[PDB]
Amino acid sequence: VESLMQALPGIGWTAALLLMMFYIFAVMGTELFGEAFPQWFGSLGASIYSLFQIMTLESWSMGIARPVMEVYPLAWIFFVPFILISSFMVLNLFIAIIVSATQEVHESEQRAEREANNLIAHDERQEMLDLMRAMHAKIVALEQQGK
Amino acid sequence: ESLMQALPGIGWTAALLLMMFYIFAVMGTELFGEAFPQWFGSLGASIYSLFQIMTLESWSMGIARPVMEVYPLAWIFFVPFILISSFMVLNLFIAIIVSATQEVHESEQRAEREANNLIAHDERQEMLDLMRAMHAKIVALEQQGK
Amino acid sequence: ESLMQALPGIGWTAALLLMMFYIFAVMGTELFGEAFPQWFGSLGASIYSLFQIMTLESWSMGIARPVMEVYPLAWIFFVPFILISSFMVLNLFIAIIVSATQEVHESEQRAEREANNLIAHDERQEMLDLMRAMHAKIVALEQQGK
Amino acid sequence: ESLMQALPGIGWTAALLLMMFYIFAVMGTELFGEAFPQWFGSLGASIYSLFQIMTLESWSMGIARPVMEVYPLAWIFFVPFILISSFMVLNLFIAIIVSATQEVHESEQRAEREANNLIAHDERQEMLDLMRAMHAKIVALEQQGK
Ligand code: NA
Ligand code: NA
Repeated sequence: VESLMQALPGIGWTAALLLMMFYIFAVMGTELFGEAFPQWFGSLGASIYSLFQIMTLESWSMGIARPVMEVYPLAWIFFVPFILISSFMVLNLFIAIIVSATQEVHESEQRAEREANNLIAHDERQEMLDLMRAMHAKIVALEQQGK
Repeated sequence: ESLMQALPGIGWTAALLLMMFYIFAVMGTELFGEAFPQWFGSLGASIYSLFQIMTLESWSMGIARPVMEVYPLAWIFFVPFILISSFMVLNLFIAIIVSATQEVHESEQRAEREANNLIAHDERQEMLDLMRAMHAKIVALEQQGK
Repeated sequence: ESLMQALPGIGWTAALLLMMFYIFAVMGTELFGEAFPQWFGSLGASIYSLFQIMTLESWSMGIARPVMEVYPLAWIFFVPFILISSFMVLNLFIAIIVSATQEVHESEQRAEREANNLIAHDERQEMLDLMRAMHAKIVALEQQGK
Repeated sequence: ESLMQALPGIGWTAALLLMMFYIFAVMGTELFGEAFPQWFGSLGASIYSLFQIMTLESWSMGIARPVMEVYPLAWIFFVPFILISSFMVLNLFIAIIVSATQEVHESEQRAEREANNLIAHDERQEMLDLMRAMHAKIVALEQQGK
């Protein structure tokens, strides 16, 4: 039902641009490293997969990053921004759903507080107006004693 | 001027959708074109076999299955492609659905807020007339008193 | 801060627009460069012939039509390119149109809600003064009575 | 959770920004690398000379000028790159500026609407008390009369 259904196009934009990050960092990983590391970055497919392993922490004790870091000492300029942008995108997938849910609640409490105020007003006026008519009657009955 | 508001988002989905065919074709050419020159041998052939997969013209002469049966792990590419590229086309229709119903909700938002302002304006006007009529009869009550 | 609100969306359209020239140039080079080295032979030449197509400098010397005649099915590329890349440039102007009129609607939204709050505050103040004046005359009625 | 709203848009700008370096590097390698292997000869070298151009470390040892000065028409690439990639970084700061001031406007939106509801509640309550006191003195004015 359309409160999460609204937020889906933004979810896709993040998901789409996330896959774009693997593609360009794989094309770029193949250039920079594949020469010296054919096993990991020698092909475009191998690059996609070693990047995917880096993100899923399956290179945490066998650590694909660290051997390449030791050979090229400046290669964090690629392994750091990749890990940052591709983690920040996956975060924006969960954030977008968190926002979508709490955005809906805020918008429902927005009415139930504005209808309460309209109700209290409609009833406070109705109380006053009845109190009026009753007084207008007793005034007429005061002006009949006078005739 | 309620649908025209939603068009830039439509384009972002449409643009990123074509980006998916491009990268999955470049990637399809690498992974498979060696063993399947007919289907993935060129970048153009890859773009077209991917397009055939999406339009279900590979459902009995299914391009996916033979490649699946040579490389057993190739669903890691045919599955995410079919998912992302279907989810984008879905977001094209969703964006128009939202744009339409978003407008209706925003029109019912006034017609309910003007009704409330009207009922208030009229409930006060009813009270205020009933006041003046009372104030007159009170003055007429203080004139017998003189 | 009303057109400043809309700039990130402007960039997304502008960014994805340049992405369209890139992928259609990489595709244009594949499909055609073999038979048309002058126009699509390099990635740069492809970018530029696509740019000429959009700016109507191939109206009478018409880069599209010779390639259309050689490959009869090549509209499947020249049509979607011209569509998406025109629709993106349209979304650049639409986004500014929306940004401007969105601001006006949001300013008229207050000046109508303050008018209503004003009329209420003054209609109550009129009633309430009319009350006190009556309450006084009634007390003066009840002093005749003592 | 007010800056937390705005992060997905921040990423879209950041993501599309890196997309600009990628395509302009692939394109820079084509156009120039033949004549400038040191700067644009590889995809990595292109990405880095573009990054140097943006960070103004090419401002007395300016990579752009020599290439401008071999290919006279090469501003058609160095200008749009510098524009789009500066406009994206601007949209990173704009998005945070909007996110902050958007929150303040939405908090002042209540504190002004609760003040109005309060003043109404209290202006009615003042009127209503002044009513009851006046209904009482009228009853006492009709007991005089019995
Ligand atoms: Na590419
Ligand atoms: Na390339």
